Amino acid sequence: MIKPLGDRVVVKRIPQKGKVIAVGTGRVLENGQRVPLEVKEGDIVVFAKYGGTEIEIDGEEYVILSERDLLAVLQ
Amino acid sequence: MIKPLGDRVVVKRIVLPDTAKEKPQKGKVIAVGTGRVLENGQRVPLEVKEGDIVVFAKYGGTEIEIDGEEYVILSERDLLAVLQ
Amino acid sequence: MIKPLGDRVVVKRIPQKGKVIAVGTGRVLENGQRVPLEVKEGDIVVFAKYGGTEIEIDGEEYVILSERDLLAVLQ
Amino acid sequence: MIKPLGDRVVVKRIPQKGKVIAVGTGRVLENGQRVPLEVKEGDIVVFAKYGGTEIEIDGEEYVILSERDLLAVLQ
Amino acid sequence: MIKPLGDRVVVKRIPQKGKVIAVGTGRVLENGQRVPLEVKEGDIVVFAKYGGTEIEIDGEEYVILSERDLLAVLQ
Amino acid sequence: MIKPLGDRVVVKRIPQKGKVIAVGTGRVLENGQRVPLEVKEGDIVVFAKYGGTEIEIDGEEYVILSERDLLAVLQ
Amino acid sequence: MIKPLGDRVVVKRIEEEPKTKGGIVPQKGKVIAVGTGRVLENGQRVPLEVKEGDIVVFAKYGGTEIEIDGEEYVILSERDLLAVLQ
Repeated sequence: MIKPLGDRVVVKRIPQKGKVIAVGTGRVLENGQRVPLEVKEGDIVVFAKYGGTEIEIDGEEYVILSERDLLAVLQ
Repeated sequence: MIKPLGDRVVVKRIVLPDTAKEKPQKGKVIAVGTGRVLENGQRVPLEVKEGDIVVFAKYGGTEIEIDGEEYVILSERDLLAVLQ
Repeated sequence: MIKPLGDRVVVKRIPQKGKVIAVGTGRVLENGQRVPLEVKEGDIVVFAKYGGTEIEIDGEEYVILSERDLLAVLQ
Repeated sequence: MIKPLGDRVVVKRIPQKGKVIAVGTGRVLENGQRVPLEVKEGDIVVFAKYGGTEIEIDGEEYVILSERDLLAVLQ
Repeated sequence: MIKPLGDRVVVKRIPQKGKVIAVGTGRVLENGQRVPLEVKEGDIVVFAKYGGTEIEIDGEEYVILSERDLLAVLQ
Repeated sequence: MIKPLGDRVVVKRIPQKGKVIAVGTGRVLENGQRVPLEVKEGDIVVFAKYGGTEIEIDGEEYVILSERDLLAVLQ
Repeated sequence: MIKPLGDRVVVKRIEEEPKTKGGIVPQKGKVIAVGTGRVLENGQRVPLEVKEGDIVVFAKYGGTEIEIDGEEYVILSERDLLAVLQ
């Protein structure tokens, strides 16, 4: 469906709480290695207010966020 | 036709409140660059390919018109996600 | 409960004093290595006033702070 | 004639279109490696409006631009 | 007592003059390497006015400071 | 006379044109390597207008420019 | 006396010569102390390119003013030193 690029994730909104519905491939380091995102689909994350980009698709609103904007996972 | 350089791509873009347009953009990738080069000489290829439908920051990238057709050159960092 | 992401920790507030209750996995370096946080659960850390993110859950308050915001440990 | 220095090129004007007439030796990396420019002479490049340094030589108008300002090659 | 974290030090006040009474583990480089502080306990340092964090403990006042805020050592 | 430091050169003015009369030792890379300046004494270089630092000494005027400010060589 | 830390130097400023058009109409300074230099990501420490005695030219307004014993000095970073006058 939605494939976030790089070090990003797609979350359905609910400090902010959102449900991780899609995760990117993560950040690339200078040595070429690709660091995997630290959150998986399903996870409820807390992110910075006003952080990320709002994106409406099929009446559904999501928020694309960068891993660095993800504060914690609520579990 | 239009060969994007480096870490870029070329996409063909795709009552109520008027501010209902200040939302994201969808485009079709029609050309992709060679991507970014790292301090160790390695070249990281773009993550998108021709055909992909990407979403990108509104007002982002550069508008270029050729033969009456409009295209948008965007850096890989401006591509939010691919819609598939 | 609250899993801090990356180079962060979760503290219970007590300059600001707080008790560390959860610690992230630490910062990732360009060479791929992961640097552990320099604090552990139980530690009483000192952080900059107005620093961090206030989060509330079930009436309890917590502060999500990143390592760079941790000035010192009182021990 | 004009010899662009480093990660630069000289282009005769025509978003801006210009024709590459001279290329530099390219950018130097922190590992001493030198990355050649991605365009060659004769190439028609597109570059950021108001970007680069305008230089007139013998009633002629060129623009000295650095590779990071070259968006694409029109071919 | 007060354990400075990372690239910091705790000085007791006397541009500002203070006595280093505790030093941190220093800054971590992108290759993992850890750079020790360039001052040691006892050093009288000159530091940026309004720089660092004031912390009082048992009627005593201290200043937590980053290595970058330490101008020089008076000796 | 005037020894440019690091990644710099000293030119005598004439987009600005100037004759390179003194060259610095160049930029030091994170790997310890020292990349030499691309220009040499004698070279007429072209640099942005308002760029560089104007220095007067014994009535004679000069300009100190860092390598990143040297756009190209005229020859 | 003063030991600059890191990539710094302590210079005593020098007042420029007065201009006279009948009446009397960038900085210079003497390096008096130099730090150990900048450190690189590979651990290496790059020595400062100036030494004590050197007269250096530096950005006007650049640096930190520190008075010490009625004497004024300027604490500067190596990157702020344009050139040596010799």
